[PDB]
Amino acid sequence: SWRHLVCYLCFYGFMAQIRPGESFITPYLLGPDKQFTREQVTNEITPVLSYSYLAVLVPVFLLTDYLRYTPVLLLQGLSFVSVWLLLLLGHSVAHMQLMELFYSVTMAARIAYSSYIFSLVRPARYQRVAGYSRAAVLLGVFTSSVLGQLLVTVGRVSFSTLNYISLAFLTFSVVLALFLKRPKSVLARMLRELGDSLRRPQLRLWSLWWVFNSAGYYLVVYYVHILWNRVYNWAADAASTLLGAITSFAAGFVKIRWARWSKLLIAGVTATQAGLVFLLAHTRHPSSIWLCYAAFVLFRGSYQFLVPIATFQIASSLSKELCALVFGVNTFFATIVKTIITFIVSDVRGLGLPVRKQFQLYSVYFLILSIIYFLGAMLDGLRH
Ligand SMILES: Nc1ncnc2c1ncn2[C@@H]1O[C@@H]2CO[P@](=O)(S)O[C@@H]3[C@H](O)[C@@H](CO[P@](=O)(S)O[C@H]2[C@H]1O)O[C@H]3n1cnc2c(N)ncnc21
Repeated sequence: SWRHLVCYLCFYGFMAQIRPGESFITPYLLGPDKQFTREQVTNEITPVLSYSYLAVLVPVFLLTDYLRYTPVLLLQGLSFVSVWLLLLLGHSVAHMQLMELFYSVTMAARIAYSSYIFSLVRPARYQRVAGYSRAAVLLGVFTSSVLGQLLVTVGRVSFSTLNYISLAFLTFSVVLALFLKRPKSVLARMLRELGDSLRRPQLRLWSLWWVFNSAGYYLVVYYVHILWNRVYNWAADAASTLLGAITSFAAGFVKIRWARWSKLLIAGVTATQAGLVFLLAHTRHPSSIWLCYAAFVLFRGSYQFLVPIATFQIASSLSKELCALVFGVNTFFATIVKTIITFIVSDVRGLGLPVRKQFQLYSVYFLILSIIYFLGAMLDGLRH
Protein backbone atom coordinates (compact mmCIF):
# COMPACT_ATOMS: atom_id res chain seq x y z
CA SER A 1 0.00 0.00 0.00
CA TRP A 2 2.93 2.33 -0.66
CA ARG A 3 1.20 3.79 -3.74
CA HIS A 4 -2.49 2.97 -3.17
CA LEU A 5 -2.71 5.62 -0.44
CA VAL A 6 -1.73 8.70 -2.45
CA CYS A 7 -1.07 7.79 -6.08
CA TYR A 8 -4.16 5.60 -6.47
CA LEU A 9 -6.30 8.05 -4.51
CA CYS A 10 -5.27 10.91 -6.80
CA PHE A 11 -5.88 8.69 -9.83
CA TYR A 12 -9.35 7.87 -8.50
CA GLY A 13 -10.08 11.56 -8.03
CA PHE A 14 -8.91 12.29 -11.57
CA MET A 15 -11.03 9.46 -12.99
CA ALA A 16 -14.07 10.40 -10.88
CA GLN A 17 -14.11 14.02 -12.08
CA ILE A 18 -13.98 12.93 -15.74
CA ARG A 19 -17.49 13.38 -17.18
CA PRO A 20 -17.22 14.69 -20.75
CA GLY A 21 -21.01 15.13 -20.99
CA GLU A 22 -21.52 16.96 -17.70
CA SER A 23 -21.20 20.48 -19.11
CA PHE A 24 -23.58 19.62 -21.98
CA ILE A 25 -26.59 18.61 -19.88
CA THR A 26 -28.64 21.70 -20.77
CA PRO A 27 -28.09 21.51 -24.57
CA TYR A 28 -28.93 17.80 -24.43
CA LEU A 29 -32.19 18.62 -22.64
CA LEU A 30 -32.85 21.15 -25.43
CA GLY A 31 -31.69 19.21 -28.50
CA PRO A 32 -33.71 16.93 -30.75
CA ASP A 33 -32.74 13.87 -28.69
CA LYS A 34 -34.66 15.02 -25.59
CA GLN A 35 -36.60 18.08 -26.79
CA PHE A 36 -38.00 19.85 -23.73
CA THR A 37 -39.53 23.22 -22.91
CA ARG A 38 -37.17 26.16 -22.52
CA GLU A 39 -38.91 27.30 -19.33
CA GLN A 40 -38.96 23.76 -17.90
CA VAL A 41 -35.15 23.51 -17.83
CA THR A 42 -35.22 26.79 -15.89
CA ASN A 43 -38.20 26.69 -13.48
CA GLU A 44 -38.33 22.92 -12.86
CA ILE A 45 -34.79 21.48 -12.71
CA THR A 46 -32.51 24.36 -11.67
CA PRO A 47 -34.59 25.24 -8.56
CA VAL A 48 -34.85 21.60 -7.49
CA LEU A 49 -31.08 21.22 -7.83
CA SER A 50 -30.48 24.46 -5.91
CA TYR A 51 -32.70 23.48 -2.97
CA SER A 52 -31.76 19.79 -2.94
CA TYR A 53 -28.08 20.74 -2.73
CA LEU A 54 -28.55 22.09 0.79
CA ALA A 55 -31.28 19.57 1.66
CA VAL A 56 -28.86 16.72 0.84
CA LEU A 57 -25.74 18.41 2.21
CA VAL A 58 -27.35 18.72 5.65
CA PRO A 59 -27.27 14.94 6.38
CA VAL A 60 -24.23 14.10 4.23
CA PHE A 61 -21.77 16.14 6.27
CA LEU A 62 -23.22 14.67 9.47
CA LEU A 63 -23.00 11.06 8.28
CA THR A 64 -19.87 10.86 6.10
CA ASP A 65 -17.35 11.07 8.96
CA TYR A 66 -19.16 8.30 10.85
CA LEU A 67 -19.51 6.22 7.68
CA ARG A 68 -15.69 6.37 7.23
CA TYR A 69 -15.73 8.12 3.83
CA THR A 70 -16.03 4.99 1.69
CA PRO A 71 -19.85 4.69 1.48
CA VAL A 72 -20.16 8.35 0.46
CA LEU A 73 -17.40 7.99 -2.14
CA LEU A 74 -19.20 4.98 -3.62
CA LEU A 75 -22.53 6.83 -3.43
CA GLN A 76 -21.00 9.64 -5.49
CA GLY A 77 -20.32 7.26 -8.36
CA LEU A 78 -23.65 5.48 -7.95
CA SER A 79 -25.54 8.79 -7.98
CA PHE A 80 -23.59 10.06 -11.02
CA VAL A 81 -24.47 6.79 -12.77
CA SER A 82 -28.11 7.31 -11.79
CA VAL A 83 -27.98 10.89 -13.09
CA TRP A 84 -26.67 9.73 -16.48
CA LEU A 85 -29.12 6.82 -16.68
CA LEU A 86 -31.94 9.30 -16.05
CA LEU A 87 -30.45 11.58 -18.70
CA LEU A 88 -30.29 8.72 -21.21
CA LEU A 89 -33.78 7.38 -20.48
CA GLY A 90 -35.23 10.87 -20.08
CA HIS A 91 -39.01 10.35 -20.19
CA SER A 92 -40.79 13.25 -18.46
CA VAL A 93 -39.74 16.17 -16.28
CA ALA A 94 -40.15 14.03 -13.15
CA HIS A 95 -37.12 12.06 -14.31
CA MET A 96 -35.23 15.33 -14.78
CA GLN A 97 -36.12 16.50 -11.27
CA LEU A 98 -34.90 13.13 -9.99
CA MET A 99 -31.72 13.66 -12.02
CA GLU A 100 -31.13 17.06 -10.44
CA LEU A 101 -31.78 15.61 -6.98
CA PHE A 102 -29.18 12.91 -7.62
CA TYR A 103 -26.81 15.60 -8.91
CA SER A 104 -27.25 17.48 -5.63
CA VAL A 105 -26.50 14.16 -3.92
CA THR A 106 -23.24 13.90 -5.87
CA MET A 107 -22.33 17.53 -5.02
CA ALA A 108 -21.61 16.61 -1.36
CA ALA A 109 -19.39 13.62 -1.88
CA ARG A 110 -17.03 16.39 -3.01
CA ILE A 111 -16.62 17.25 0.68
CA ALA A 112 -16.54 13.52 1.43
CA TYR A 113 -13.53 12.98 -0.85
CA SER A 114 -11.90 16.19 0.39
CA SER A 115 -12.02 14.87 3.96
CA TYR A 116 -11.04 11.31 2.98
CA ILE A 117 -7.41 12.14 2.20
CA PHE A 118 -6.57 13.32 5.73
CA SER A 119 -8.10 10.18 7.24
CA LEU A 120 -6.09 8.04 4.82
CA VAL A 121 -2.57 9.38 5.46
CA ARG A 122 -0.57 10.23 8.57
CA PRO A 123 -0.76 13.78 10.05
CA ALA A 124 2.63 14.70 8.58
CA ARG A 125 1.99 14.73 4.81
CA TYR A 126 -1.41 16.44 5.04
CA GLN A 127 -0.23 19.40 2.97
CA ARG A 128 1.42 17.28 0.28
CA VAL A 129 -1.60 14.98 0.06
CA ALA A 130 -4.10 17.85 0.05
CA GLY A 131 -2.19 19.46 -2.80
CA TYR A 132 -1.86 16.18 -4.70
CA SER A 133 -5.56 15.32 -4.43
CA ARG A 134 -6.82 18.82 -5.24
CA ALA A 135 -4.46 18.97 -8.21
CA ALA A 136 -5.77 15.61 -9.39
CA VAL A 137 -9.39 16.74 -8.96
CA LEU A 138 -8.82 19.94 -10.94
CA LEU A 139 -6.87 18.04 -13.60
CA GLY A 140 -9.83 15.68 -13.88
CA VAL A 141 -12.24 18.60 -14.24
CA PHE A 142 -10.02 20.16 -16.92
CA THR A 143 -9.77 16.83 -18.76
CA SER A 144 -13.55 16.37 -18.64
CA SER A 145 -14.16 19.88 -20.00
CA VAL A 146 -11.57 19.44 -22.75
CA LEU A 147 -12.92 15.99 -23.64
CA GLY A 148 -16.46 17.29 -23.98
CA GLN A 149 -15.55 20.39 -25.96
CA LEU A 150 -13.21 18.43 -28.24
CA LEU A 151 -15.87 15.79 -28.87
CA VAL A 152 -18.67 18.22 -29.72
CA THR A 153 -16.81 21.12 -31.36
CA VAL A 154 -14.30 18.97 -33.28
CA GLY A 155 -15.60 15.41 -33.34
CA ARG A 156 -19.23 16.65 -33.53
CA VAL A 157 -20.39 13.23 -32.39
CA SER A 158 -23.64 13.86 -30.46
CA PHE A 159 -25.03 14.90 -27.11
CA SER A 160 -25.99 11.24 -26.57
CA THR A 161 -22.74 9.52 -27.59
CA LEU A 162 -20.94 12.02 -25.36
CA ASN A 163 -23.34 10.98 -22.59
CA TYR A 164 -22.53 7.32 -23.30
CA ILE A 165 -18.82 8.10 -22.92
CA SER A 166 -19.65 9.91 -19.67
CA LEU A 167 -21.57 6.85 -18.46
CA ALA A 168 -18.66 4.54 -19.30
CA PHE A 169 -16.20 6.75 -17.42
CA LEU A 170 -18.56 7.04 -14.45
CA THR A 171 -18.98 3.25 -14.28
CA PHE A 172 -15.19 2.88 -14.35
CA SER A 173 -15.00 5.49 -11.58
CA VAL A 174 -17.44 3.40 -9.53
CA VAL A 175 -15.31 0.30 -10.13
CA LEU A 176 -12.25 2.21 -8.91
CA ALA A 177 -14.13 3.58 -5.89
CA LEU A 178 -15.11 0.07 -4.78
CA PHE A 179 -11.42 -0.74 -4.22
CA LEU A 180 -10.54 2.23 -2.00
CA LYS A 181 -9.58 1.17 1.51
CA ARG A 182 -11.93 2.09 4.35
CA PRO A 183 -10.32 3.90 7.31
CA LYS A 184 -10.77 2.31 10.71
CA SER A 185 -25.86 10.93 21.71
CA VAL A 186 -23.53 11.23 18.73
CA LEU A 187 -25.18 14.53 17.80
CA ALA A 188 -24.19 15.92 21.20
CA ARG A 189 -20.68 14.56 20.62
CA MET A 190 -20.41 16.43 17.32
CA LEU A 191 -21.84 19.63 18.83
CA ARG A 192 -19.39 19.49 21.75
CA GLU A 193 -16.51 18.77 19.36
CA LEU A 194 -17.40 21.77 17.20
CA GLY A 195 -17.81 23.99 20.26
CA ASP A 196 -14.38 22.98 21.55
CA SER A 197 -12.65 23.21 18.16
CA LEU A 198 -14.06 26.63 17.22
CA ARG A 199 -11.85 28.19 19.91
CA ARG A 200 -8.70 27.07 18.08
CA PRO A 201 -7.06 29.88 16.07
CA GLN A 202 -6.04 27.89 12.99
CA LEU A 203 -9.42 26.19 12.58
CA ARG A 204 -11.38 29.41 13.13
CA LEU A 205 -9.35 31.47 10.64
CA TRP A 206 -9.59 28.96 7.80
CA SER A 207 -13.21 28.16 8.67
CA LEU A 208 -14.12 31.84 8.43
CA TRP A 209 -12.05 31.99 5.23
CA TRP A 210 -13.94 29.08 3.67
CA VAL A 211 -17.45 30.25 4.54
CA PHE A 212 -16.80 33.71 3.07
CA ASN A 213 -14.08 33.67 0.40
CA SER A 214 -15.49 30.53 -1.23
CA ALA A 215 -18.95 32.10 -1.18
CA GLY A 216 -17.44 35.12 -2.91
CA TYR A 217 -15.69 32.78 -5.34
CA TYR A 218 -18.98 31.06 -6.19
CA LEU A 219 -20.62 34.45 -6.73
CA VAL A 220 -17.91 35.63 -9.13
CA VAL A 221 -17.80 32.34 -11.05
CA TYR A 222 -21.59 32.25 -11.42
CA TYR A 223 -21.76 35.89 -12.52
CA VAL A 224 -18.86 35.53 -14.96
CA HIS A 225 -20.88 33.08 -17.05
CA ILE A 226 -23.88 35.41 -16.79
CA LEU A 227 -21.70 38.22 -18.13
CA TRP A 228 -20.19 35.92 -20.77
CA ASN A 229 -23.60 34.67 -21.94
CA ARG A 230 -18.39 30.73 -27.62
CA VAL A 231 -15.05 28.95 -27.92
CA TYR A 232 -13.30 31.68 -25.90
CA ASN A 233 -15.46 30.83 -22.87
CA TRP A 234 -14.81 27.09 -22.52
CA ALA A 235 -11.17 27.78 -23.38
CA ALA A 236 -10.98 30.33 -20.57
CA ASP A 237 -12.63 27.85 -18.20
CA ALA A 238 -10.15 25.12 -19.15
CA ALA A 239 -7.22 27.50 -18.70
CA SER A 240 -8.57 28.50 -15.29
CA THR A 241 -8.97 24.85 -14.28
CA LEU A 242 -5.43 23.99 -15.40
CA LEU A 243 -4.04 26.98 -13.48
CA GLY A 244 -6.05 25.85 -10.46
CA ALA A 245 -4.57 22.37 -10.70
CA ILE A 246 -1.04 23.77 -10.99
CA THR A 247 -1.58 26.13 -8.05
CA SER A 248 -3.03 23.33 -5.91
CA PHE A 249 0.07 21.29 -6.71
CA ALA A 250 2.26 24.24 -5.72
CA ALA A 251 0.33 24.71 -2.47
CA GLY A 252 0.88 21.03 -1.72
CA PHE A 253 4.59 21.63 -2.44
CA VAL A 254 5.09 25.01 -0.72
CA LYS A 255 6.87 24.95 2.65
CA ILE A 256 6.49 28.08 4.79
CA ARG A 257 6.03 28.68 8.50
CA TRP A 258 2.30 28.77 9.18
CA ALA A 259 0.39 30.33 12.10
CA ARG A 260 2.81 33.26 11.65
CA TRP A 261 2.84 33.81 7.86
CA SER A 262 -0.76 32.63 7.42
CA LYS A 263 -3.19 35.54 7.81
CA LEU A 264 -0.80 37.63 5.71
CA LEU A 265 -0.99 35.04 2.92
CA ILE A 266 -4.80 34.98 3.10
CA ALA A 267 -4.98 38.77 2.99
CA GLY A 268 -2.55 38.99 0.08
CA VAL A 269 -4.33 36.40 -2.04
CA THR A 270 -7.72 37.95 -1.23
CA ALA A 271 -6.42 41.39 -2.24
CA THR A 272 -5.13 39.92 -5.50
CA GLN A 273 -8.55 38.35 -6.08
CA ALA A 274 -10.22 41.71 -5.38
CA GLY A 275 -7.92 43.40 -7.89
CA LEU A 276 -8.67 40.75 -10.51
CA VAL A 277 -12.42 41.13 -9.88
CA PHE A 278 -12.08 44.91 -10.28
CA LEU A 279 -10.23 44.35 -13.55
CA LEU A 280 -12.98 41.97 -14.71
CA ALA A 281 -15.71 44.48 -13.86
CA HIS A 282 -14.00 47.61 -15.23
CA THR A 283 -12.91 46.21 -18.62
CA ARG A 284 -15.36 46.36 -21.56
CA HIS A 285 -13.13 47.60 -24.41
CA PRO A 286 -13.57 45.47 -27.56
CA SER A 287 -9.81 44.81 -27.82
CA SER A 288 -9.55 43.69 -24.20
CA ILE A 289 -11.44 40.39 -23.91
CA TRP A 290 -8.23 38.34 -23.64
CA LEU A 291 -7.35 40.50 -20.64
CA CYS A 292 -10.72 39.61 -19.11
CA TYR A 293 -10.04 35.91 -19.66
CA ALA A 294 -6.57 36.28 -18.15
CA ALA A 295 -8.08 37.98 -15.12
CA PHE A 296 -10.58 35.14 -14.75
CA VAL A 297 -7.92 32.43 -14.93
CA LEU A 298 -5.73 34.31 -12.45
CA PHE A 299 -8.68 34.67 -10.06
CA ARG A 300 -9.43 30.95 -10.35
CA GLY A 301 -5.79 30.09 -9.70
CA SER A 302 -5.69 32.42 -6.71
CA TYR A 303 -8.75 30.77 -5.18
CA GLN A 304 -7.62 27.20 -5.90
CA PHE A 305 -4.16 27.84 -4.45
CA LEU A 306 -5.64 28.24 -0.96
CA VAL A 307 -8.12 25.34 -1.00
CA PRO A 308 -5.46 22.63 -0.40
CA ILE A 309 -3.89 24.85 2.27
CA ALA A 310 -7.26 25.54 3.88
CA THR A 311 -8.12 21.84 3.95
CA PHE A 312 -4.69 20.92 5.33
CA GLN A 313 -4.95 23.53 8.09
CA ILE A 314 -8.51 22.60 9.05
CA ALA A 315 -7.53 18.92 9.15
CA SER A 316 -4.20 19.40 10.94
CA SER A 317 -5.65 21.68 13.63
CA LEU A 318 -8.47 19.24 14.42
CA SER A 319 -8.20 16.95 17.44
CA LYS A 320 -10.86 14.48 16.27
CA GLU A 321 -11.46 12.25 13.26
CA LEU A 322 -14.44 14.12 11.79
CA CYS A 323 -12.83 16.60 9.38
CA ALA A 324 -15.77 15.75 7.12
CA LEU A 325 -18.15 17.52 9.50
CA VAL A 326 -16.06 20.70 9.51
CA PHE A 327 -15.63 20.65 5.72
CA GLY A 328 -19.36 20.14 5.29
CA VAL A 329 -20.39 22.87 7.71
CA ASN A 330 -17.99 25.25 5.95
CA THR A 331 -19.41 24.33 2.53
CA PHE A 332 -22.98 24.63 3.83
CA PHE A 333 -22.22 28.05 5.31
CA ALA A 334 -20.54 29.15 2.07
CA THR A 335 -23.60 28.16 0.05
CA ILE A 336 -25.87 29.83 2.61
CA VAL A 337 -23.84 33.05 2.42
CA LYS A 338 -23.98 32.97 -1.38
CA THR A 339 -27.76 32.47 -1.30
CA ILE A 340 -28.20 35.23 1.29
CA ILE A 341 -26.13 37.69 -0.75
CA THR A 342 -27.99 36.78 -3.95
CA PHE A 343 -31.39 37.20 -2.24
CA ILE A 344 -30.37 40.48 -0.57
CA VAL A 345 -28.75 42.11 -3.60
CA SER A 346 -29.58 40.29 -6.83
CA ASP A 347 -33.31 39.89 -6.12
CA VAL A 348 -35.76 42.09 -8.01
CA ARG A 349 -37.54 42.91 -4.74
CA GLY A 350 -34.07 43.64 -3.35
CA LEU A 351 -31.37 46.01 -4.58
CA GLY A 352 -31.55 44.65 -8.11
CA LEU A 353 -28.58 45.77 -10.20
CA PRO A 354 -27.01 44.82 -13.55
CA VAL A 355 -24.08 42.41 -13.83
CA ARG A 356 -21.51 45.23 -13.92
CA LYS A 357 -22.86 46.65 -10.66
CA GLN A 358 -23.00 43.10 -9.29
CA PHE A 359 -19.26 42.83 -9.92
CA GLN A 360 -18.74 46.29 -8.41
CA LEU A 361 -20.28 45.24 -5.10
CA TYR A 362 -18.49 41.88 -5.33
CA SER A 363 -15.22 43.71 -5.99
CA VAL A 364 -15.81 45.81 -2.88
CA TYR A 365 -16.81 42.63 -1.00
CA PHE A 366 -13.46 41.04 -1.81
CA LEU A 367 -11.81 44.36 -0.97
CA ILE A 368 -13.37 44.51 2.50
CA LEU A 369 -12.56 40.83 3.09
CA SER A 370 -8.91 41.49 2.23
CA ILE A 371 -8.94 44.63 4.39
CA ILE A 372 -10.40 42.71 7.34
CA TYR A 373 -7.81 39.95 6.97
CA PHE A 374 -4.98 42.50 6.72
CA LEU A 375 -6.36 44.27 9.80
CA GLY A 376 -6.38 40.95 11.65
CA ALA A 377 -2.78 40.36 10.56
CA MET A 378 -1.87 43.87 11.79
CA LEU A 379 -3.67 43.36 15.13
CA ASP A 380 -2.45 39.87 16.05
CA GLY A 381 1.19 40.58 15.20
CA LEU A 382 1.08 43.93 16.99
CA ARG A 383 0.17 41.88 20.09
CA HIS A 384 3.41 39.89 19.81
N1 LIG B 1 -23.91 26.66 -16.65
C1 LIG B 1 -23.75 27.70 -15.66
N2 LIG B 1 -23.72 28.96 -16.01
C2 LIG B 1 -23.57 29.93 -15.09
N3 LIG B 1 -23.44 29.66 -13.81
C3 LIG B 1 -23.47 28.36 -13.39
C4 LIG B 1 -23.61 27.34 -14.27
N4 LIG B 1 -23.59 26.18 -13.54
C5 LIG B 1 -23.44 26.51 -12.26
N5 LIG B 1 -23.35 27.81 -12.14
C6 LIG B 1 -23.20 28.54 -10.93
O1 LIG B 1 -21.87 28.78 -10.56
C7 LIG B 1 -21.91 28.93 -9.14
C8 LIG B 1 -20.57 28.43 -8.70
O2 LIG B 1 -20.40 27.23 -9.44
P1 LIG B 1 -19.05 26.30 -9.25
O3 LIG B 1 -18.32 26.89 -8.15
S1 LIG B 1 -17.88 26.54 -11.01
O4 LIG B 1 -19.41 24.75 -8.78
C9 LIG B 1 -20.65 24.75 -8.11
C10 LIG B 1 -20.47 24.78 -6.68
O5 LIG B 1 -19.45 23.81 -6.33
C11 LIG B 1 -21.69 24.23 -6.17
C12 LIG B 1 -22.40 25.20 -5.26
O6 LIG B 1 -22.23 26.45 -5.83
P2 LIG B 1 -23.61 27.31 -6.09
O7 LIG B 1 -23.73 28.20 -4.93
S2 LIG B 1 -25.30 26.09 -5.85
O8 LIG B 1 -23.60 28.33 -7.49
C13 LIG B 1 -22.90 27.94 -8.70
C14 LIG B 1 -23.78 27.71 -9.86
O9 LIG B 1 -25.09 28.19 -9.68
O10 LIG B 1 -22.50 23.91 -7.33
C15 LIG B 1 -21.45 23.50 -8.21
N6 LIG B 1 -21.91 23.06 -9.46
C16 LIG B 1 -21.22 22.32 -10.31
N7 LIG B 1 -21.96 22.06 -11.40
C17 LIG B 1 -23.19 22.66 -11.22
C18 LIG B 1 -24.37 22.75 -12.00
N8 LIG B 1 -24.43 22.11 -13.29
N9 LIG B 1 -25.40 23.44 -11.51
C19 LIG B 1 -25.35 24.03 -10.33
N10 LIG B 1 -24.26 23.97 -9.57
C20 LIG B 1 -23.16 23.29 -10.02
